[PDB]
Amino acid sequence: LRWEKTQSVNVGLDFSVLNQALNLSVDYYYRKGTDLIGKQMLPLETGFV
Amino acid sequence: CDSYLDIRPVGSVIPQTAEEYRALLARAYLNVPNDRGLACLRSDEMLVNDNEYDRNSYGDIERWNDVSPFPGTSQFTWSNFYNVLFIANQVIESQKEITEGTPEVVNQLVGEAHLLRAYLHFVLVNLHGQPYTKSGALNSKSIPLKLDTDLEKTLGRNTVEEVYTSILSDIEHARELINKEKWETVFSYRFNVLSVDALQSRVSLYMGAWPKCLESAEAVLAKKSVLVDMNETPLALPNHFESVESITALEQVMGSSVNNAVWVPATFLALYQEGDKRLAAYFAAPDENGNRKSSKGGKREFSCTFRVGELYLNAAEAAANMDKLPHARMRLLELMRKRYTPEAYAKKENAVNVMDKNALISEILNERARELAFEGHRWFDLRRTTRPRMVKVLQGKTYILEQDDPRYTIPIPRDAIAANPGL
Repeated sequence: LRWEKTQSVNVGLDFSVLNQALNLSVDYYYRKGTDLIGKQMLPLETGFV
Repeated sequence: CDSYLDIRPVGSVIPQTAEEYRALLARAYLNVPNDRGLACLRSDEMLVNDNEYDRNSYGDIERWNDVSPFPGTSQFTWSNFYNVLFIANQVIESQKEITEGTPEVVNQLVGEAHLLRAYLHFVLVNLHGQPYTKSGALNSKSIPLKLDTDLEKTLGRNTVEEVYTSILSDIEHARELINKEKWETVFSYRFNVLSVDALQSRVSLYMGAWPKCLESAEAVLAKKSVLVDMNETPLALPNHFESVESITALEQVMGSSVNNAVWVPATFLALYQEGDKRLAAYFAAPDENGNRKSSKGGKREFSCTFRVGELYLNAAEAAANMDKLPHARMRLLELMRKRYTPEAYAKKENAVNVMDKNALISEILNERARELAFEGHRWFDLRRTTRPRMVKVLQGKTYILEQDDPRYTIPIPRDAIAANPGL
């Protein structure tokens, strides 16, 4: 038993023009979470269904 | 701040004490599958009833209808085997984590777990694996070996040689750990010191290692040899757990349903001689076709995994298989003396003394069939020795199981394959 992995990437842009007259901040992210804890139908070779 | 990461939750029972691990192992002992009787259903010693609601369950097992069984046919309990194996492996893995128990008690707990694992793998590989003595079977994948408590792993089938190597290794592990010579009668299902030797003798008999089989049978026979003299008591069953013959009263081979749904065919009963106490003690009075219901099982008090009667025959067969006919004829005729009337025992003694090794081996096998009837010792003893062709006439049809049939091995149950496709 362990924690649940989340492999994430993030690409972001920070822009600011005309003495902060207009600031933009974009962030595209992708987070793939694995090893999530949940009920699984196990093979019967372990002691449990 | 915090302390060490040693905190136990307080909502359930987490086994830590030797008492709690013994409770867990007792629960494991409870669920030992009664699949040896279901396997012997495929032999010549059982006959399902001619009525419905009982043919649908055991008929396809009786007729070796592996390829297209009835949807409602009785299934082999693949899940219970590996549940008991999981608990055995948990007890094995928690050796140094068992508290509040003396070294001897913990050592015996771990030895009992080792022997339970070896016994479960043995019966499983004899159910769903090719016989060890069969040529070309030592490298055939039979069953997966449950040697840990892992949950995120898919087990693959091991070859018969690997399974038997594991069984022998666990027998050796249990030999140096079990330290209880005798258990209480109520607690007699637990493995004793003699249980290791009895299991070793059976494993070596099934493997074909006659010297080790005879050595183990003689080792257990030096301490427990007293049989049930049924000429004195014509109604005493050695299968009973109260008997002095019992060594481990663990497995109730015949369940209530299986016992209630089978007869004993007259063809099998013809193997008994005229004067034989087993003929009347084991079974009931004949019927229209001569079929008898068996009073040797079906209820929990007829629980027996090992006993002296089986070890006498093990020693006899091992001696007869290495040109030791004196020894075989000595160990044999010591069982018939306790099972036959004095009038027929003299004829039996003369007959035994006037055979060579092959006829003596056949007689020993017939004595095994008679003595261990309805004790889960027929299908496997058929697989061990000769794999003989068997003809069975049922419902007006005939079913023929050829010699060295591929149907001598029961296929892995459908639920096991559904959960684990690579099986």
